[PDB]
Amino acid sequence: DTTWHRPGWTIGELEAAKAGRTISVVLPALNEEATIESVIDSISPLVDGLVDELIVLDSGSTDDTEIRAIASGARVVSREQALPEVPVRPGKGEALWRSLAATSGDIVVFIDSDLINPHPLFVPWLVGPLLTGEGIQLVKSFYRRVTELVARPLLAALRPELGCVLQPLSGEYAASRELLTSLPFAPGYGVEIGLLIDTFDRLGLDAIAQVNLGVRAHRNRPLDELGAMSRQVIATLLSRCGIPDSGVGLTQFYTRHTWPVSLVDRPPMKVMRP
Amino acid sequence: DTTWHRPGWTIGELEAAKAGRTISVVLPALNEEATIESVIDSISPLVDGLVDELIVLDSGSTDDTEIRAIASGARVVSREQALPEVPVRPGKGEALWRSLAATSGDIVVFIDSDLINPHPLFVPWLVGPLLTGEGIQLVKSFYRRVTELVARPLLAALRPELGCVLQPLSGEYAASRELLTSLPFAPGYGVEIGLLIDTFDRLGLDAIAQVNLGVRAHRNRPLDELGAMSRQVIATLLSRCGIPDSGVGLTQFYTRHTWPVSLVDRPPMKVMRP
Repeated sequence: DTTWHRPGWTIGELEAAKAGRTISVVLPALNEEATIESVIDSISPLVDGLVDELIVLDSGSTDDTEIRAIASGARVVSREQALPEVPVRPGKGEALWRSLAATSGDIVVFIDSDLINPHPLFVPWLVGPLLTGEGIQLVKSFYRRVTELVARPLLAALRPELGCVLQPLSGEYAASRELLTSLPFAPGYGVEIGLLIDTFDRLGLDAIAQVNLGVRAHRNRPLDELGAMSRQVIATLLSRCGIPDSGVGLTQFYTRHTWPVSLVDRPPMKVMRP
Repeated sequence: DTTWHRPGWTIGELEAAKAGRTISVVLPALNEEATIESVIDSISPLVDGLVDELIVLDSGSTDDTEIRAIASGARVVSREQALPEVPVRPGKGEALWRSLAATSGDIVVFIDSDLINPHPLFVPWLVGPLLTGEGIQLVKSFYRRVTELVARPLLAALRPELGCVLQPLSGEYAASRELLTSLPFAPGYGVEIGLLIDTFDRLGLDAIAQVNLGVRAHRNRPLDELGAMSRQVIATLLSRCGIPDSGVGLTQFYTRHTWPVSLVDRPPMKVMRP
């Protein structure tokens, strides 16, 4: 009813059904030189078609991410160019929030740049429910772990209504500009879970679609980073639920290292555009 | 000051230093036929010495756990025999709480039965601070993940004072009967984290020791179980922190399976013994 186990639209019908709405695609990138080209290449063909705009939001890459993205014919925007008047904070959430000022589609699609050979229908499938359905403002992807041990158990506990979301933390989703510019953006790795809970709290379970994007292998990143990522997911989720979070970073051990955690959301982007 | 990176006591000094206090060792077991013998064997020699009592608390094993434990010369107590008058609930916490009625040491040591070839000094090292120190009521072990992604990040957020505990969920620890019979016991996999937080909240960081038990490989159990375990750890921790937990179990997917979670602690064992 709100879940597509088998997305089936075609680029043509979807493109027809947009009916005046524009579509922007954002690829957040921080040092993704190895995967960025294939990701861009998989969406390139749609530009000027179903997709009106495609940017790579570079979040301070020091590898060859920008040059490879450019050579793949993508417009690359830095955090600075996106919003020159506000100094740059670290973290993914910052990059995603900033991209809202650097794009202008009525619909905004986010795809992670670390995807190993993404399927060329990711965008069409995500944009599906937004275009054909009605009252849908957010569509999350799922695929066939911070997600399984942290995000989902915590939702069960504090927002049981969302227990039905299979990939709360997924980097692939689409939404309307109206919604996105209305919501605050959580810092760092909190951005996804925060948009999820804010959208639910504000519009109900019915404005949220879920579409199947097939198989995908899990990026086996280091335990230290996962801990830090988990910590921010917790900070963001506790806050959305009205729980005071200590603000104390996760400490690893010898020796002793304390990873950063933030309690500061960016305000709704509407605010920034008087 | 409260942390022993290098436990150094000897069976002899420790045995002298008990000075009238008795020591019970509990091995919780649910289907651990493959490891139970080596675990028992590693502690056996101490019985009648430093250790006065050793039981295996069998939690409904359907494998050869009981017979192997018996053949290793251990007294095996079922959940029923431990407290015949109260029907049995599932879960580890239930087994640990029950063991308090089936033992009588002034000090109680818990060791997990799934340990692959434990070191014979585990008990002496855990009991160390209890015997020689003063004002120490609880000693946790650490070794050189639900722990790293769930328990520790959450403590950072809600009980930052405990961020210094390296293995909040460790199955190897010792404590006084006074403390244990005074504390409620969280259900299932919540028991460790709950004893930790209750002890801290009630006695302060100073009654809690931490001793290094060396290396240990991590039991690579299934993702589904870890999710469920994580959920209960969350339920128990939220409650200790005054947060209402929904009581809704973690659901896995097709198809849809909802794992059990409990919000019901066992009361302090003192209560049961009028």
